[PDB]
Amino acid sequence: DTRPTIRPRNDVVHKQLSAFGQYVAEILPKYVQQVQVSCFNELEIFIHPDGVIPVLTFLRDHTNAQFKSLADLTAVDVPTRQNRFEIVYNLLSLRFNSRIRVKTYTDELTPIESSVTVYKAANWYEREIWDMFGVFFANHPDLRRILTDYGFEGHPFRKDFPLSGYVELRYDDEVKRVVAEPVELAQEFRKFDLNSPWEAFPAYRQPP
Amino acid sequence: VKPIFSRDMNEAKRRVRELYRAWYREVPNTVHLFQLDISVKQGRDKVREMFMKNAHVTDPRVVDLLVIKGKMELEETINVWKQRTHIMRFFHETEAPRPTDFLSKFYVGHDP
Amino acid sequence: KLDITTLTGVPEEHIKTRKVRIFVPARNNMQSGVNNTKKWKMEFDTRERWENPLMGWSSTADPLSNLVLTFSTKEDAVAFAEKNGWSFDVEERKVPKPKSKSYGANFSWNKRTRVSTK
Amino acid sequence: LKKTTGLVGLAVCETPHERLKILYTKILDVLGQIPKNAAYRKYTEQITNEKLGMVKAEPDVKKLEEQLQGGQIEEVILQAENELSLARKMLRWKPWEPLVEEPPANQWKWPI
Amino acid sequence: ASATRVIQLLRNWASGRDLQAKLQLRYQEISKRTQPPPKLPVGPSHKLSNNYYCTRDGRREAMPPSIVMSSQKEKKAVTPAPPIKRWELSKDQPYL
Amino acid sequence: RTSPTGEKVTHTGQAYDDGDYRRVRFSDRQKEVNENFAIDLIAEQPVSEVGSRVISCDGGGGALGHPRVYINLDKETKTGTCGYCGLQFRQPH
Amino acid sequence: TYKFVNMREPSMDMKSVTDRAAQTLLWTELVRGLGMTLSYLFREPATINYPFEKGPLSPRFRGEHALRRYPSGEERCIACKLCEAVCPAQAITIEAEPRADGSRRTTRYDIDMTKCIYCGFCQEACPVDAIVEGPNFEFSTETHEELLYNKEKLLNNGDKWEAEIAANIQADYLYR
Amino acid sequence: NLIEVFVDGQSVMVEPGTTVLQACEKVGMQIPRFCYHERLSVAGNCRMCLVEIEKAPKVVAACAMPVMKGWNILTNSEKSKKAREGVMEFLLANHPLDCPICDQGGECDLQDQSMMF
Ligand code: SF4
Ligand code: SF4
Ligand code: FES
Repeated sequence: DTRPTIRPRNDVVHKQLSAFGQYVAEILPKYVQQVQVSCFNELEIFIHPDGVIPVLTFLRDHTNAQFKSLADLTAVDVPTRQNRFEIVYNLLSLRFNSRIRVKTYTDELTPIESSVTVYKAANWYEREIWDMFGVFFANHPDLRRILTDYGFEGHPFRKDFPLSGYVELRYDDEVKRVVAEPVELAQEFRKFDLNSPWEAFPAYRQPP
Repeated sequence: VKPIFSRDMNEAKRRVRELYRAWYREVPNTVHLFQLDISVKQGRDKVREMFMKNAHVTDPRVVDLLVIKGKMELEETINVWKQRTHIMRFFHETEAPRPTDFLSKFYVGHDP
Repeated sequence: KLDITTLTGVPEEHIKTRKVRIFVPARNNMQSGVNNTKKWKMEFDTRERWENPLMGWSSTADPLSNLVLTFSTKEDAVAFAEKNGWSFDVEERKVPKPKSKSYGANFSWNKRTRVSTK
Repeated sequence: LKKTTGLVGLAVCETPHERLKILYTKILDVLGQIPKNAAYRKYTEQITNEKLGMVKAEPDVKKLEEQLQGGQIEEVILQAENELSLARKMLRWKPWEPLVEEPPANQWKWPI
Repeated sequence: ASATRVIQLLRNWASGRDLQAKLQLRYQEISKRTQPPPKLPVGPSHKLSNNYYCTRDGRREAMPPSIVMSSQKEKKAVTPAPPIKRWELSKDQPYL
Repeated sequence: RTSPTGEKVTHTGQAYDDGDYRRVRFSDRQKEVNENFAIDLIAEQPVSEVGSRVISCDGGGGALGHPRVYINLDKETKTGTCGYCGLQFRQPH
Repeated sequence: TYKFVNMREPSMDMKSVTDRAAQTLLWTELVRGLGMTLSYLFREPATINYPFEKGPLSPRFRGEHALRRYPSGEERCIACKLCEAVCPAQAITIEAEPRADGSRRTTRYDIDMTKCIYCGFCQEACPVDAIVEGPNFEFSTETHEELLYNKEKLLNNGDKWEAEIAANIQADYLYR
Repeated sequence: NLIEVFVDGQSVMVEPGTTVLQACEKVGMQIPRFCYHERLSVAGNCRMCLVEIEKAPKVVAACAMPVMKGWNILTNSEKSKKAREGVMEFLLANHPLDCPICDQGGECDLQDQSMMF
């Protein structure tokens, strides 16, 4: 609609992103599985996990796609899928002033080719993805813990990992050192059931 | 499924043995450098114990991942990225012994 | 078979002693909305919640007391429970029966459905 | 001549036209080593032919830069080198082949 | 400031500027700490007519992302967007 | 009031029993007890009389009170009580 | 639309070269910085004589929490529990029962100041202006346990700072 | 015996005598309702379930109106939205501001349906 409350929609960028998505899909049909353009003008290309290096290198070097900056590299844990981990690449093209997204999938065991050779920024991002989710990146120059504790066990950002973890630290006078002990909370984290029983958005209604 | 480092359990077992040799030959340095108050046997037995915990594993992909995590733990110990607190966390000392007998569990609490 | 238990990092006490339940949550009887009764959910078994001596707050030593995983289908939940070596307990989804409702029955001529007030 | 490209690490090229022509010819050859029906070959050949024609048309460096809209001519040379390397890599990757595998069932469905 | 003329002159000469003009310490130019009560205005939807929420529900006018290509069942080369226009040098202070 | 142990009782009625170890926290210290029991303070307020059949109380101050509610005054046996304020109203009888 | 820092070549005039050599040898810019800090020496220091002088504050200041009462003397808290529900740190713990009068009065209202993020969401969610972050900010304690406030602590706090809390509400409620 | 009706264009086979609300429930649309309960007799007085039938000038009550073959039910059409908003406004016109003190708060059908429709 219109009037101040609604957010204005730009059709020109939508058309341009759709055209470029078709372009990328045509150039790389071996790995591109799906192409979407969100209503707020963000382009997403869905790539088979073997296409990480080819598609990213194309999007970095191609004259019509100079995504020379790796904006972000994250993972999304959806434990309801066979490949729960969803690796997302955020790219920036300073030449054409636009951004693109590349999404792949991987299991808890199947490794993913490391995009360090494509973007040197992907090093610490892949280290963080490994530390937080457990995804292994093959051909990675140095894969190890980056954010968790040194002797930490488990990958916290997984959906099945407890919020408070399994272990806690404290100082013991007997051993003269900080010791890890199973987590016991003085007050339990009060889980809230907040979802309303009524459908909010009819436009996203899944088939019965 | 696509393998990680090995295609057979025999190949995977080879990497486990290589990790064990590295761990076994590191324990004397770990006690010396970290100034641990344990014996070399205790550390080497502890290494054996942690290896024996993951002895039922049969999937080579999981075996490779365990060795990958095993090398990462060794690198922190060699580089002294871990501290004496981290090294001595395997030797649970402040934790009280939790009996595994039913009658003992029944006396303590509602633990199933 | 997937045996990721050795990679999740969960301690042994919370892998074998646990009892995961797989179910579609029942509709909150206080409301007529049914939007929450559409996705399968996975929760663990309730454990001890004692009273904190200082403030009376409900303490706990169960790290998995707040884990509620949502799955699209029963099979995915069962697979995820099998991955981590959790003893699952699946409850079949209950769907309300199709019911024959007629406003005209409120004013029946020779039937008990005739209402006395509106 | 231009004193500096502005960007750090990018040096001024005293012979931009010749270098651009050489790079574009090499790119065209590498694309000629690619199957015709492939979309990458067609698109890149079109782009390279347009750029090479523009390079041959204008001898003025600044006017050529304005016509190319690729920034400074040294950035255009770097883009040509990257395109050549990409073409050489795609010769090995062969992405014109059909899809490796379809996503497994509900792999890209959102929300859950 | 409560600085003598000699001290002010020494300060200005050592600094090389007129410090007594742009003093960092605040004395009286600040706003009063007891301001009069305000009266904020209402938004554009505070009307009693022609204001049904269906005509202004931005949250419900979003749509699932449009699928442009799915593998599941001479074109000109297309850039993601028009190439960025080269920036222009500043006209206030082009070179600092 | 004071519990049998000699410990002041709060407005919620809480008072540590003599057979309760938790009372030892008050040995060298005090027990924080509010001395303005609200239940006693409101009952002190008189019952306002309004001729109208339905009145509305906002707690006083307009926007500095509570959401405006309307109270029925038909029951002659009882007095309409504000849900938030606790103030009582009565139709003259 | 963009500016070049640096990118300024020096003039090689003999006068300019001599001036640069004089700067290098006689340390002119060093003396310039010395004069700058010497000028800063004779300024009036910006220090305030705490605790006899206190820094400026505003009526919107978010400090120690307090449970306010109605002019009648009764608690405003009607145990709606949405202040607890909105608290992003889950610092508020609320238990309620029907009081002897039958009203909605909390039996437990516990906030651990050791977990609160002093966001104000609690005072903004309360529909009766009961929970209010007051103006007090100097309430440091020697023990951890003193920061786990009870309902009695909050009520007492409210009664102590009411005069000021009210004044601040009156000064600011038109913006809310 | 199954007649064919349409909910937002999508075809669905329903038994004769089926109400509009049940036809919409078949495809997954839960029409807002206050008076209608599955296990009670149909009342039709809350008027919250009013929906627009295509090509029809009047909005029927989904809780009571039985479907007729060929009907296309426009659940999210502008007529339905305006009817729901008007009915909710009438319901909330005399409703007391007791939400903080009402025990139904947080699980109240009137609140959620006011938020959604
Ligand atoms: S303090 Fe306010 S928001 Fe919190 S429970 Fe009491 S009345 Fe509700
Ligand atoms: S200030 Fe914020 S964190 Fe603290 S009690 Fe209020 S809502 Fe919770
Ligand atoms: S649900 Fe009330 S009129 Fe149909």
